[PDB]
Amino acid sequence: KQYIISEELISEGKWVKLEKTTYMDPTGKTRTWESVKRTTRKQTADGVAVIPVLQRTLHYECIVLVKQFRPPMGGYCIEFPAGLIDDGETPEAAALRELEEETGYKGDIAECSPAVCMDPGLSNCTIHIVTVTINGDDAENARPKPKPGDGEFVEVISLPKNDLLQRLDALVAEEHLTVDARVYSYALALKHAN
Amino acid sequence: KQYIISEELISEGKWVKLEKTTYMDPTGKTRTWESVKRTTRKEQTADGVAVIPVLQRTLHYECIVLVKQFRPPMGGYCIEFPAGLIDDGETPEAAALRELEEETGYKGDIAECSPAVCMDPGLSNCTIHIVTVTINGDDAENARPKPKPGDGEFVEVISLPKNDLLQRLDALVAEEHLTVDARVYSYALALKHA
Ligand SMILES: Cc1nn(Cc2c(C)noc2C)c(=O)s1
Ligand SMILES: [Cl-]
Ligand SMILES: [Mg+2]
Ligand SMILES: [Mg+2]
Ligand SMILES: [Mg+2]
Ligand SMILES: [Mg+2]
Repeated sequence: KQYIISEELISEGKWVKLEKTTYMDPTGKTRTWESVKRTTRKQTADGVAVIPVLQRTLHYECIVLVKQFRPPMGGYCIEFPAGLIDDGETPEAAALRELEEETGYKGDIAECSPAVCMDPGLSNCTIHIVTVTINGDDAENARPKPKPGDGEFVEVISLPKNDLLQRLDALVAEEHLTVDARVYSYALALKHAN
Repeated sequence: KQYIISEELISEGKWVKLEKTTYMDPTGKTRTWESVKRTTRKEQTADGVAVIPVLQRTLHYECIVLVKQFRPPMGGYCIEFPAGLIDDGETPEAAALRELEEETGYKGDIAECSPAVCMDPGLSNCTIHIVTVTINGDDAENARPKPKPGDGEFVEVISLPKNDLLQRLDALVAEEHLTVDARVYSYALALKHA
């Protein structure tokens, strides 16, 4: 019933644009929206984010997260490894690459989501959430070498999956980090399950 | 180590602005970033709220109440937790309970409320509180609930069993063109992974 009639460029940068979208609401009334897009995307989606399950025997499973200064937030955020999918890359390979670049972890794909929206009231940005396990007992993951590209500065933080929500609350409580929404959402459902 | 140096306005819309952010990188080098921000955020601890509404109902499996709406930035229908912006002076819990009633008709009870969490921190400063709310579906208030959508709001309620949420979401994505929100998908993945 609803649909786009037109888009108007308001402002373009090297990475992000701001558009004015005209849409038909369901009553047959024309309406406007200020919408944000990435300039970079071709791709099944803009990005991937990796849920990395570190499995070591005789240890808790951990979820592997990254801390990065995020200039939009003006502070440090805890997030799932993530980055944009390069032209002609597959969502899975982007996942394994970014996981390796940001953590040093060599991992295995378990499952891959369809494209999911990041903030659909504001942007069109989408990602593939890619669940990956990490055999933490394999010698290649024994002393993992994070290979950040230019401009990235990433600290790795592994947290036990069985207490993930409580561990994140402590980090917010004490470190004044911002936790990412998808991460928090995952941590919550761990608690809410069953 | 890192911190903001200056933020220069690039373009201001009615509800969204683009900014050129200058920050210090952790090598002591000045770098810049293009940032998206809302123009609405006042004293609100976050821009918005999203509600994780657990519909509880005697001799029913617990459901997660979701909404389906046209999202202009996306040019399509999206499945999301109930959500809205926090009004000036409104508490996040108060906004969650009001947005949930407006969008679904259900009258909830607060369970918990997150710190402010970042929506898409490589692109924006946007934050939310993720507020968990239980709905007593046995209560007669919650019997045949009527959405009260505001001006230009057109919302469909989709209640899906917690114990089968991801497969039920995958099923809906299978049968039509629509995107699942990443926080909903993340929570559905954690329910499978626990
Ligand atoms: C009132 C508000 N409405 N919105 C949503 C919106 C956006 C984004 N562009 O057009 C509209 C309308 C806010 O962000 S404050
Ligand atoms: Cl797993
Ligand atoms: Mg990244
Ligand atoms: Mg990277
Ligand atoms: Mg809403
Ligand atoms: Mg609303």
